[PDB]
Amino acid sequence: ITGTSTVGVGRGVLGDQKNINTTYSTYYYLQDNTRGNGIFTYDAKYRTTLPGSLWADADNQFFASYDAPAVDAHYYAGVTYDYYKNVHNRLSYDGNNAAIRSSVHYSQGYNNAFWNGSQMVYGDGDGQTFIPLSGGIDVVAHELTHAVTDYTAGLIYQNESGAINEAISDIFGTLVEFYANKNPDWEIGEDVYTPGISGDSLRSMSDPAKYGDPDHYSKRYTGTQDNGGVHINSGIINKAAYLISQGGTHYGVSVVGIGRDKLGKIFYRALTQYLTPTSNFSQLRAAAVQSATDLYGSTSQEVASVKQAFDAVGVK
Ligand SMILES: [Ca+2]
Ligand SMILES: [Ca+2]
Ligand SMILES: [Ca+2]
Ligand SMILES: [Ca+2]
Repeated sequence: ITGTSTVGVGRGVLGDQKNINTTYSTYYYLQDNTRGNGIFTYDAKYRTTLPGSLWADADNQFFASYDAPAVDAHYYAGVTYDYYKNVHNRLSYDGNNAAIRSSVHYSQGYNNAFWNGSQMVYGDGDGQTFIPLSGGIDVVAHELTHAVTDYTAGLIYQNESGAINEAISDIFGTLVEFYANKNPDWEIGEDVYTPGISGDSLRSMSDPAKYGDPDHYSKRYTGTQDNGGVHINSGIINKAAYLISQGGTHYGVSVVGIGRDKLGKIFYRALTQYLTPTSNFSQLRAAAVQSATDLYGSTSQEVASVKQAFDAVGVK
């Protein structure tokens, strides 16, 4: 909407106070004009019609329980925008400052969040498996990264290309979590998953097998569930990315770690310059090797570490 840029204040899903960019015109709206062509957050009102209504508030104060998922979806979209712009010189998900739209309160007790090809959508969770999913910065950044993938590599959401798609979202979700630097880790969803169980998460990149996901190509799922295992076989790529960044010895294969920033550069270049809609794991390995070669040189430690990591997870 047309109005003047304002700064509201509120509380997120985890009870933390933060400032949020709003727009004033009769009401204060969750419309941040400071980033690109805007970040807009909508109320789906427990229904599944999207996007719902642009979030309107009478006083620019967002401390009600009902406001919390909207506060975090809006704020963490801004953090994700900043990561892509500041770290990768990418202006929004399309590279041309497309408006970023998110809807919260989607459906009733909905235990998921997703990018739908046009916008981000967050369930509130059922209070047992999840609390409102926008409370996790890694979740928000994971889902917005699907939009980046849509506009670049276009990895088909099935089988190995789909597992790469998922892993790319887990990788950048985690790198955004480190960028914001609040309790960062290599786990996925830990801030909003199972409020009654401490210390767990939905997936682990450092040890995917902790939650039953494969950490080696020889353990890949080949069935048809989960679009051919896109959230299962992502563990193989998540483990390779973790090893590239942090190093370690995995199934007897040693990997020299090169750090998160270089991991992000290598995988962002692979995603935007080399991967295609049908890329498989072997082609991802070649894309990452070429990306590291472009950035650091063929004789670099970075190239050698990429090769070691894919070796360690059984991807040739
Ligand atoms: Ca208010
Ligand atoms: Ca964390
Ligand atoms: Ca995390
Ligand atoms: Ca938990």
